[PDB]
Amino acid sequence: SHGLFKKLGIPGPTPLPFLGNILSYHKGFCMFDMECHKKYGKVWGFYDGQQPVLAITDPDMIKTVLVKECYSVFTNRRPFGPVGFMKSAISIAEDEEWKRLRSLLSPTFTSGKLKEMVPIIAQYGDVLVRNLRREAETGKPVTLKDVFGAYSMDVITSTSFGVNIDSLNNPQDPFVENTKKLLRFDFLDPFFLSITVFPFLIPILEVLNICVFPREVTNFLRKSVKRMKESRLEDTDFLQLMIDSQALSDLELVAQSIIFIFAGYETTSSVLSFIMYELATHPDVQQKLQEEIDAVLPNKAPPTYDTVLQMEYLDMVVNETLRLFPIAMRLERVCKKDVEINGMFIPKGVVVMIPSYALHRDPKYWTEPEKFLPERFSKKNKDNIDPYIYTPFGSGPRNCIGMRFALMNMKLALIRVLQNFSFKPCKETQIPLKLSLGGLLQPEKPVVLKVESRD
Ligand code: HEM
Ligand SMILES: CC(C)c1nc(CN(C)C(=O)N[C@H](C(=O)NCCCCNC(=O)OCc2cncs2)C(C)C)cs1
Ligand SMILES: CC(C)c1nc(CN(C)C(=O)N[C@H](C(=O)NCCCCNC(=O)OCc2cncs2)C(C)C)cs1
Repeated sequence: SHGLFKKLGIPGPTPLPFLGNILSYHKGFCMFDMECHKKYGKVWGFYDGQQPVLAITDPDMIKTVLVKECYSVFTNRRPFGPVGFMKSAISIAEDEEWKRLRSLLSPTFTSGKLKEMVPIIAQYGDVLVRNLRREAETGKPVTLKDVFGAYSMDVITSTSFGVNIDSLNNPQDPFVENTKKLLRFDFLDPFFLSITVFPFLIPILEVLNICVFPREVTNFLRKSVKRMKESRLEDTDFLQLMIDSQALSDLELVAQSIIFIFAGYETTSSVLSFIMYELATHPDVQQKLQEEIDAVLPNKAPPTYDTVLQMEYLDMVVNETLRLFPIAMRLERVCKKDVEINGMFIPKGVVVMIPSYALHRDPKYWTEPEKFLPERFSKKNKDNIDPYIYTPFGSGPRNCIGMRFALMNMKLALIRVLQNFSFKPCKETQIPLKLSLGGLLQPEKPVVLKVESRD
């Protein structure tokens, strides 16, 4: 397989037998991708074991992959390891199985439903605020990821079966304790390295029932969803709309819910911590934002759907943080069949990969790409921004279905958090921040910050 890119005249790093290029992942996905763009230009190919991956950076070609020929060629992603029943999770499903689940779960994130969560997730804003105060008179650096973690868990749980939890103040609630494994899902463990060199071993793991998703969790939710289906509401949000529309197996319902529990927890939490790092290392941006909030919501007023979209600088700050720290790092699609996009021929079976992280830090689009500058995203400057270079939620029919929910939910956290506190660096604060060793962006060391109340 290692002769494909030579034969197609596409440049790239020299593959070793069996391994392909995987040894290059030792400097991390981010450095590997940056270095490849730098020295190969617009397009290159590499091997994840025997799997050919073709990197693209042309905004049109990108638009052809993600938008135009999605349904007909570039419809699916590549799974990593034994996935078991999670074969039917929206995120992992393929072709018609996927299209059905997407159409089915479309209506979850309508602006109507979005409006209906504001008041629910408000309740957990207050809980967050309280937890943040008690942690601040500690006078000792605060692990935000922990505090934010608790918040975003609580929010999405309620967005399914209003199963209310204090998280922090309930480390034992069956729903909290048991879902603890579903992240830390170790995206960094060598098993994913091995399984890429030995993808031929996956069907052996499937047959033995070994699954990358902990058995403990799958088992909790199958019975949880059983109960909240019958027991909890047999008299007369996401979960409901799953049952209400019943061909959707209960096993496939758990599939979606696990995707949602994970995504709703890690994304929100990790992004909010990158954002507060950036506000703490830029006090002026922090105050400027604190002023916008106080102007739009006078006297610590409660945020509403309409006021949240009203906050331009807030949007600017969130957008810019996601430019520097797009947690997905790469976008990927499997080429279903032979094609010629924008001139170049892609053969069946290649994974076409868009290196988001590199693109978000590419000099040809970004002045001082390394610096946190929200001005970049002001209404008179955002014209200069290509929606196929900046893509923190992907693009096209298979983009982040949770985009508007995430944004919304992150802002509601910020607005409540900045209404009451200010955030400042200290000793245990890592400056400059160092990124996760691998494929899902996380901080190297947990983000720790000083928190002062505003009276
Ligand atoms: C700010 C945090 C988040 C970021 C940066 C983010 C980013 C992404 C990106 C880049 C993709 C890939 C799309 C593509 O390939 O073009 C994606 C897929 C997806 N995301 Fe989001 N996401 C976030 C939060 C969420 C939330 C809150 C949910 C839902 C509760 C969610 C559910 C999904 C699902 C289900 C997919 C697979 C989509 C499909 O195959 O139909 N993510 N996420
Ligand atoms: C539920 C959560 C813990 C997840 N675990 C995984 C890991 N597993 C088991 C996979 O097979 N993942 C596969 C995977 O990691 N793809 C290869 C790298 C893709 C790089 N881009 C990338 O990560 O895009 C973000 C997303 C894509 N889909 C959902 S989020 C895909 C099916 C997402 C994906 S989402
Ligand atoms: C783990 C590390 C040792 C290595 N993995 C590899 C294999 N490669 C190239 C991979 O792409 N690996 C995979 C990978 O890093 N995938 C990227 C993360 C995908 C998981 N989820 C994810 O992307 O979440 C963001 C979301 C947005 N909306 C909902 S979730 C696997 C670790 C799942 C080489 S070295």
